[PDB]
Parts: sequence; structure tokens; C-alpha cells
Amino acid sequence: MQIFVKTLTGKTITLEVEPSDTIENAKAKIQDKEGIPPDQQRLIFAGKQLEDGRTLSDYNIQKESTLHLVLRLRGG
Repeated sequence: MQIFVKTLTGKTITLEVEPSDTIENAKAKIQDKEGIPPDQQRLIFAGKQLEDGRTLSDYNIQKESTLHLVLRLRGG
């Protein structure tokens, strides 16, 4: 199985994840794909922001769920 990760570009990344694919590990998977250091990686789900330490099983995330990916870059 696999879940979906949508970015501000509209690109939906599909990957395989387990209940130990915690935001910490998940951030690493995306990094190897986009090259964005976990520092610029922000996972949002249900308008709620996720924190490092909780697992997909803890947030009740499914194996097909859709995750919202956001990048940190302020300046205006």
C-alpha cells in the first residue's frame, strides 16, 4: 500500500509507509525525493500541524490518507 503527499505545486507523491514511519522518518523519505532538509519540511493533516515524535499510527493516519506538504520560507 501507500499514502499520498500533496505539495503547494500540486504534485502528489505516493510512497510506502508503516506505523513506524513517524514524521521524523517520513520527513527523511521526502528529503531523498525532493532534497528538502527536514528543516524545510512541514507535514499538515486536517488543518492540524504534525510534530516530530508521533507515528502514523498515533495520528490515526491511514495507508492511503492524503498528507499536505508545506515548505518554510518567509521573507515577503
